[PDB]
Amino acid sequence: VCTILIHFYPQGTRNYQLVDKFYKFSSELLLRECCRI
Amino acid sequence: GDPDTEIRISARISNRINELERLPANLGTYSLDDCLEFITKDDLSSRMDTFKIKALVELKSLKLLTKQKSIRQKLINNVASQAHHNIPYLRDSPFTAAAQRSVQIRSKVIV
Repeated sequence: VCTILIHFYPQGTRNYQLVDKFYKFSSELLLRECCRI
Repeated sequence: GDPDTEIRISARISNRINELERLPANLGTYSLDDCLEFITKDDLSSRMDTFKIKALVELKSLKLLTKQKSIRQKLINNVASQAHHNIPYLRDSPFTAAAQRSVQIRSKVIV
């Protein structure tokens, strides 16, 4: 879904950077706590 | 007064100054309320400096002490220096009114 929303918008819109930040936050959230588990 | 127990106060303030001046400058908080902001890899949370401001208000308030002393002297030595024109129950007494009246007596003209 993040690659789809990156390719959908141009590189300068705010919904490009929000999807980038959301990917960073959620990938960080899912890399940890499966290391604990 | 009593400059025995004046130095024992002015040696506790140098303690606090030379204890606050050994904190690291890269001091920062982490409150329990940053979880509601979803800080990314580089996002710059807005409650990072709630201890370093507080650790400078003390360190600069304990160096501006002999400035507020010099402002309090100029306040008290110009409020208490009148003391008989602003306070109502002092400028209505017999003796104060008689003294202020008697200082204004113009000298007698001989002939």
